[PDB]
Amino acid sequence: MNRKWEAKLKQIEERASPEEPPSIWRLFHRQAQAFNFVKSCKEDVHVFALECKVGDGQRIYLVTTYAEFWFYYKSRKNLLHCYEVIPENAVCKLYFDLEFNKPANPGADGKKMVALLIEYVCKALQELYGVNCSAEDVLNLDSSTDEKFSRHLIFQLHDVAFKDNIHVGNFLRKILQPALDLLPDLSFLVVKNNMGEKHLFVDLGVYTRNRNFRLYKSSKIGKRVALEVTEDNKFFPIQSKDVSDEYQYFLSSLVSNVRFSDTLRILTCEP
DNA sequence: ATCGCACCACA
DNA sequence: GGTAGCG
Ligand SMILES: Nc1ncnc2c1ncn2[C@H]1C[C@H](O)[C@@H](COP(=O)(O)OP(=O)(O)OP(=O)(O)O)O1
Ligand SMILES: [Ca+2]
Repeated sequence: MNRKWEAKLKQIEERASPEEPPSIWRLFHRQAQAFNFVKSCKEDVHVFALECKVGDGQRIYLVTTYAEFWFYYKSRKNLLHCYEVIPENAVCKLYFDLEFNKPANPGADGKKMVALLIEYVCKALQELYGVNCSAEDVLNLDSSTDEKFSRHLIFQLHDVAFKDNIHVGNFLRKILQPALDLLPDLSFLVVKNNMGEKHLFVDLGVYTRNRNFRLYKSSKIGKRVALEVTEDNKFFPIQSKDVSDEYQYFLSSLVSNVRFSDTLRILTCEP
């Protein structure tokens, strides 16, 4: 309700300022106008944010289908620097943004940090929710450079999803509370930043309303490194004669792309 | 013309 | 509260 109030008050602030093939492809200046269009649309359409030429993090918002988006995106000629918008209150996969500064952390073995993180999360999902999974259900995406160990993990739980990304965040700050206290041996998550201050390997700042999350094969606009399937990745989509593996990987990586299932379990976690 | 949320603060 | 620095 509070969220409903501030969101509409921002829109009040903004008010103060020969058949062709079926294709939906609309751009908007305000992310709220994009969602207005989505609700009005009646086709399974989703919101993307495109970083426009700048150093700025300014975005325009694109509205289309996953299938049509991929069609114009997959060559990586255009639509560089693209972001998934994780809609508030939509069911979503459990995901992670993991990063640490490599010079500031000469001892850290990032590969083992993800493997031990995944194991603890899988134990947490079993103990708290009865969900059984393993690293074979984790899509491992890498955007690392020589300065930064950067990885995105997207869990592919069978017939399971979280109520929305706020609840993913509540679930994570609950199970990571021992780690947040070093600020059952979760010390392997603590890392130094540039200024020597210890933080977590797990970035807790991405579980926010309408969080932008950088697409598979997109780079930040300043940069050249794009998210790509990590070498050690152990999640493999079932192969299909009807879709390319790369499209399979794309759809798995979309946090809001919850597999339509008739037996779906929805996980909640309250603060 | 993006968006939506730790560290200080006063009292 | 009260914001600006962050993601
Ligand atoms: N200025 C911004 N405006 C809107 N959304 C943002 C902004 N900065 C970051 N985000 C969103 C998109 C990012 O994918 C997500 C995680 O932040 P961040 O770690 O800085 O980027 P990243 O994980 O995609 O790349 P990196 O490899 O640099 O860590 O938060
Ligand atoms: Ca990151």
